[PDB]
Formats: sequence, structure tokens, C-alpha cells
Amino acid sequence: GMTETFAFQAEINQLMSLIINTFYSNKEIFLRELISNSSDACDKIRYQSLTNQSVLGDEPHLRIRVIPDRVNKTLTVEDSGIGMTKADLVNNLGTIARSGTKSFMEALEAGGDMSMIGQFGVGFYSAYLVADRVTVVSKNNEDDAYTWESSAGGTFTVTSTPDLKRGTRIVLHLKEDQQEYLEERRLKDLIKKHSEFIGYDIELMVEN
Ligand SMILES: CC1(C)CC(=O)c2c(C(F)(F)F)nn(-c3ccc(C(N)=O)c(N[C@H]4CC[C@@H](O)CC4)c3)c2C1
Repeated sequence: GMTETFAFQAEINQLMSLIINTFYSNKEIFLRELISNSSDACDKIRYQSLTNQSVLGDEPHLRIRVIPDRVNKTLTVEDSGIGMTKADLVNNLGTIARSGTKSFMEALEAGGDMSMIGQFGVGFYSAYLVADRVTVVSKNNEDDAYTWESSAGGTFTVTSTPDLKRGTRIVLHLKEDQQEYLEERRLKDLIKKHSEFIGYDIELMVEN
């Protein structure tokens, strides 16, 4: 079969190459980063709802969920936030990814560290510290649900995927050495340590 691939621009490639090919001890920061993006996405739709309450539609509860899958060996971070359009995905948020990436790479070279990734709005890329493949399912009110996928290596795909009423689901396929992010105690301790700074409830899926 045939697949259609988009190419990451130079900046994103440089950042991903750094994240993937360099040893970093504090990989655990990825969770906080993904939860930060979710909280910001909830804020955007919440800001829109202030003038027009119908933007929330059938999904009023603005929530962040952390869901491990021990069978498929994946970690999901989902939200009922603003969501992303085909355009946001195809373009990789365009200028915001390139600007954040140039400034972050600059910060790193000048004394900044990987833990500061989120301060540059590029925190999503920290997923690549623990994941070998990242799948981003998203749905915005103005568009249909689409799936962004990248195993890095300069390319990504954006496929039409119905259907998540509004928001984003980020599925991380964890690396063999990163299976600790499937353990309940690990995720609990990490989510608790960060929930104190997130203005939305963070749901962790627990093992029955
Ligand atoms: C498009 C991506 C697949 C690839 C990308 O590059 C990238 C970046 C960037 F690096 F650009 F900043 N950030 N980023 C990302 C990742 C999680 C979310 C969330 N869970 O909502 C998100 N929300 C944007 C929705 C649009 C905005 O108006 C407001 C918040 C963005 C992604 C996901």
C-alpha cells in the first residue's frame, strides 16, 4: 500500500535528534509537559466559552486523563480541550513549533536545560524522551477528527480518522527501557506532584 508523508522542517528535526540521541536522566518530565499542553488547550476552549457557551456543546467537563495500556504498552494523555484542525496537524502548528524550537535550542546552548522545554511551548516533543512513536488524535469544533503520527526520522503523517467529541488524545508507544511509565505508583506520584499546579482535574486510569 501507499502512505502520504509530510516532512518536518529543519528546526523540529534538530530538536528531535537532540531529544532522541542524547542521554537525559530526568526523562519523567514528559508527563508534566503533555499535561501542561492539555491544560492550555482546556484554557483556550474555556476562554471561547466565556462569550459563546455553545463552543462546549455536548462536552462541558474540561478534564485531563492519563491512561496506561499494559497490553499494547502505551501511555495515553487525553483532554477535552480546544482540539486541533487538519491544518494545525499538517503544519505542526507552523510558526509556533519553529519559534519555540529555535529559542529552546538557543536556551540549551546558553545554559538552559531540557526540563525548561515547556517554557518555549515545544514541550510536546519531550514525548520522544520515552516514546519511539507518538500518535496524536485530535478533534476541533471547526473540523473533523484527524490523526497525526510520527516515529521521528524527519517525517509525520496526517490521516482522516472519525471519531472523542472535542479535544486531543496523545498515544505514546513507550520505548523498551521506559515501561516504568505503565506502573500505577509511578504515574500516581508524578501526577500528584504536578496536579497542584493544574486548574483541571487529572484522572488516572487505575487497574481493576
Ligand atoms: C501539532 C502537533 C502534532 C505537533 C507539534 O509540533 C505540536 C506543538 C508545538 F511543538 F508546535 F508547539 N504543540 N503541540 C501540541 C500538543 C498537544 C496539545 C494538546 N493536548 O492540546 C496542543 N494543543 C494546542 C492546539 C492548538 C493551539 O491553538 C492551542 C494548544 C498542541 C503539538 C502537536
